[PDB]
Amino acid sequence: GISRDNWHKRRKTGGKRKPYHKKRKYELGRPAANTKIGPRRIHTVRVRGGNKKYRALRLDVGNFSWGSECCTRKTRIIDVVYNASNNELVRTKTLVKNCIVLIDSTPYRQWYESHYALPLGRKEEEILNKKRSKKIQKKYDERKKNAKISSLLEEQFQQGKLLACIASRPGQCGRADGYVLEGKELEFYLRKIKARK
Amino acid sequence: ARGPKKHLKRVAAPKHWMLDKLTGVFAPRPSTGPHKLRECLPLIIFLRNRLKYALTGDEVKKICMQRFIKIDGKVRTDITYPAGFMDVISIDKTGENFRLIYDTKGRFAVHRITPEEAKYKLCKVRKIFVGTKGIPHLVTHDARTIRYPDPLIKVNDTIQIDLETGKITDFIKFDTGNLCMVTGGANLGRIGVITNRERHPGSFDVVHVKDANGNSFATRLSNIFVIGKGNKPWISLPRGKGIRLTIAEERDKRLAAK
Amino acid sequence: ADIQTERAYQKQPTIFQNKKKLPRYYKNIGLGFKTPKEAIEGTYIDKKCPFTGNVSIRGRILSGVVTKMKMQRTIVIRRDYLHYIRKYNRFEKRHKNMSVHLSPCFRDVQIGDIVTVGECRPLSKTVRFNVLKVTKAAGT
RNA sequence: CGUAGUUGGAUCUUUUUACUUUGAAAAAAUUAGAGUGUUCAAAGCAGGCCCGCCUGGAUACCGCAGCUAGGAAUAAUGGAAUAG
RNA sequence: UACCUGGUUGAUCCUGCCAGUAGCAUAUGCUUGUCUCAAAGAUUAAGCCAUGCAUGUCUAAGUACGCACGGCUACAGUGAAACUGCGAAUGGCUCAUUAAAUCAGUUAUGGUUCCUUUGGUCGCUCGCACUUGGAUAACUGUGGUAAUUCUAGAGCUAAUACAUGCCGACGGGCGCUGACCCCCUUCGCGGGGGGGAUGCGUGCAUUUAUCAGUGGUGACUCUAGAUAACCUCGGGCCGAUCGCACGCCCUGGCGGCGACGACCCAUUCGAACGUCUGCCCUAUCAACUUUCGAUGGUAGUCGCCGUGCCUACCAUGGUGACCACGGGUGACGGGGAAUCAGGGUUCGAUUCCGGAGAGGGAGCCUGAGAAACGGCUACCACAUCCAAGGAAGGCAGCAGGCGCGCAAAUUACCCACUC
RNA sequence: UCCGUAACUUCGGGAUAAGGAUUGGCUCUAAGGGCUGGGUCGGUCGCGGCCGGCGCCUAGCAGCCGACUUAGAACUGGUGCG
Ligand SMILES: [Mg+2]
Ligand SMILES: [Mg+2]
Ligand SMILES: [Mg+2]
Ligand SMILES: [Mg+2]
Ligand SMILES: [Mg+2]
Ligand SMILES: [Mg+2]
Ligand SMILES: [Mg+2]
Ligand SMILES: [Mg+2]
Ligand SMILES: [Mg+2]
Ligand SMILES: [Mg+2]
Ligand SMILES: [Mg+2]
Ligand SMILES: [Mg+2]
Ligand SMILES: [Mg+2]
Repeated sequence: GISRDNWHKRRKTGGKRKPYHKKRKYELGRPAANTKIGPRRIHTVRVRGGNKKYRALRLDVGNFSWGSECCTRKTRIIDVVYNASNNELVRTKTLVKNCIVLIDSTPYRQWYESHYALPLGRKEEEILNKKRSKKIQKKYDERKKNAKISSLLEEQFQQGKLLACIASRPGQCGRADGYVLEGKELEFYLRKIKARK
Repeated sequence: ARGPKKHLKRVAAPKHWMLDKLTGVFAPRPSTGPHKLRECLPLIIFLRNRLKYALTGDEVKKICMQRFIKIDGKVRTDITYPAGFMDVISIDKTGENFRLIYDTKGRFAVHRITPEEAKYKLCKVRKIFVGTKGIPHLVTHDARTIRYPDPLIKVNDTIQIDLETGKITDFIKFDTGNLCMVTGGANLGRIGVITNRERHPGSFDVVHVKDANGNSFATRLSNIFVIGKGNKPWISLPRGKGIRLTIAEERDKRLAAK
Repeated sequence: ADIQTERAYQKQPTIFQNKKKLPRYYKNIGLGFKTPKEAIEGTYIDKKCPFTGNVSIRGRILSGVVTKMKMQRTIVIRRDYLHYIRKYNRFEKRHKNMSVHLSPCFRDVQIGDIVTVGECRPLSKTVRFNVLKVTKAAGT
């Protein structure tokens, strides 16, 4: 079938090489997963060594990392906004290893409001304006010092949508994990999205 | 081939098994085990082609199925189990307790040791790694693994383990002046003291070994097996003490014995 | 000093950049090859640099003169050798070209200087080697 | 005429290579060759000595390339001239 | 043994070939008492093949209610068949393909897989068990078919098949949360030190982010540790199994040895893809490659993994008189073989190593391992039974036959040796 | 439009040789330009300037504006589409 041999290539000199064997099985390739967004549908492939790799055909839920607090939650993927490899993978909503996605921010607002007692992306009362005992209220005041998120990243929490990045290989591992874009890597991809608009 | 080989031709066999070329077409391909195929000694050609206990192959399995053969304190019933260097074959019915160590020509000598020398053996430390919860490990030249070894035992050193226990008794560091045996190459079976360990980054290291006559020779570090500390070998050496005579100096030894 | 030329963001994948001068990953390769100054203080991103990337040097180490410098980050060196013919008991000059990855840490390489290369895992269809040390020509 | 190619004068203690020597690492069979009265020989790895004992199953060679340590004649090559 | 002789002229010295001479290996001719070794349908046709055989397998230890035999109350003990397991990817044959390809030496996988064997690991996880569920074969009973190692329907019945699933360890500890108590100050504000209920989490393997710098390396983005989590229903692990001998504690409760299985780490046999150097003839083959990947960059996809392997977006490269590219080969490569003073010349289908293919191509299933052919699936070629409806095929396995030719053996006996 | 083109030849030609593929609709995607402002501190009075300490767009950003054309892709129809 789909072969990923080297001997169908021409040589370095440009000489056409003649095949010396039939195409062997350890040179096989399989079709691409083309993982979309939707209710979870995963197929398993029996591979060499009797092992199994999980290829996902539809995924809506991922595991992304906030990075600068080591806060990783299991959130939900909204859609794909950027792909450096192919523009037309954005329009068909395909999830690949480096594509820039857009996720729901409510597990990251909720953890932040519990770890700092400070509203994030707000224009119930119990976790924020709680009556704390003064030893406990002391502890939240040195966390209050370093509670400032950058201005590009507080914009995201108001629309409830974080701009994120895939890091795993969906269609090999069957998952979609990654990290939240922040810092100069954020504003690099922000103006690429603005330029396409 | 489409998968692994299972036969072994007679002329393609290792040289030191000393098989002959008119008995049959094949040689006993040793099973997978702790020793390499070119570095082993299968149990069938040890009992039949050295000891003359059996005359055919079917008479070897009639010995082995009656569980008269022990290797490293354990009963092995396969006639092509790979026995190798520093191994102890215990027959224990005739009460013989062999230990396989190379002679000075480079093949396994039929060597008898005392039945309290057969309680232990020696092993070359091939690999050191730590495991889960920070637990160190150790891998010998045999495929055995020791959990919680001594902190000083590093790579290429020689340990002494107890059979039927499987724990470390004593060890020898790879140093200058220690007493080693060569387990590969053109110096297979020669014994001497370590003169210089010559390092080459990336490539192989070469160890110069000085024989107990004044002769010197060099071998790769992957063939050096320390057998003694200083000048004292911790096993009983065979007849000749690992001295490689020249072809003239072994002629007259025959000629002064007629 | 501006590296972001491609569609994807270029970063060294061990340096975490967004922590509450950005640091610079570089490693030391073996065999007595000193990591150059521009690899240590420079800002280029290259996953095929042996000093700042994912290339581990193992195997053979060779040499040759630079002949072409027209691919992106890849040059062509000619190692020029001398083959023996036993019948005529004389020699015969042969050569061989090689495509070799060249890092931005070696700034000014010119056509005709001695380049020490070391082999690594395959990087392209033809590139198996990687520049480790640039030695210039005479009078330069 | 002329580019490749080939080949290049003398010169010095009386940097990279080539060269030379050595060491490793190199499948057996075959070849060379050791030992041994297959009745001889081609062969074979056997055998031999009065409860068993003794003993062999050698050594060499294996272009070139790659690796290793000595040698520094020959042959290339390199250092200070806008001194940077 | 570093060897020459006849032949141009009327005669001579030459250049020069022709002819002798000697092996070697194929055919053949005539002849042939003994005996020891031994090649043998490679050359033409990798042409086509009648018949037979060449791959199956059971221990005390997965499943026996076949009286098929069989001794004295779940099950004596043999045991056909059938399920399950394992092998069938080795061996054997042939040399068509193939000219930096195969292959050889040399190195690498710090760029990957690995049934088995051997050694680790297997109460490390805080969360009906004195045994769980359904099905099916053998068998029995009804058949269909011209036909085959075709199978249908109905009634049984098993598990180390297939499912499902608990106790125990197991007292907690460790992280976070923090009600709350407590102590020392303080004019006070404030500040300082412990205890702590209730909740959340907890082990390996997996996947991603981050922190720190137990052991290793020439060199790690290595190993190990810390933290936040995740963990695929087409589903990681954490024993609902079997045999020996059976003791020991106070009905109960423990215990010796094995077998079988396990995710994972090593190991062994390897495998695959890379590094460097090496190949016959040909220029009446001088330029080749490239938006149908040619060279490189970035990001991915695929894959067991590195990689233009493939896709997208870019760059315009890459190779060549040091013989590229193209063509040829009475080309499988090598160890080797014949000849030989020294150099050489020619051969190597052929018992060892490596590769390839099973009429031509192509696609796959199963499995650790196959693009398998004594496995399927097509189409082409050919060919076999047929009641014309259909069914079955692959001797470059051993024998044998036809054909082709100058050209090549018995449809023998045996698992006794080698394995 | 994209490929592909022989004999022959006065080397110009032959040539639209010959031969083949593609063409609709719809929804997008790229690529191809032009005008403006890069002025760091009022040093500081004729909310604007008068002469200069005070600064580094310098791998160009930012605003607005503008035609037409080429290539690629998804969908879609009774295979229809110059
Ligand atoms: Mg010569
Ligand atoms: Mg000179
Ligand atoms: Mg005459
Ligand atoms: Mg003649
Ligand atoms: Mg085979
Ligand atoms: Mg292995
Ligand atoms: Mg041919
Ligand atoms: Mg095949
Ligand atoms: Mg045929
Ligand atoms: Mg096939
Ligand atoms: Mg057959
Ligand atoms: Mg004949
Ligand atoms: Mg015309």
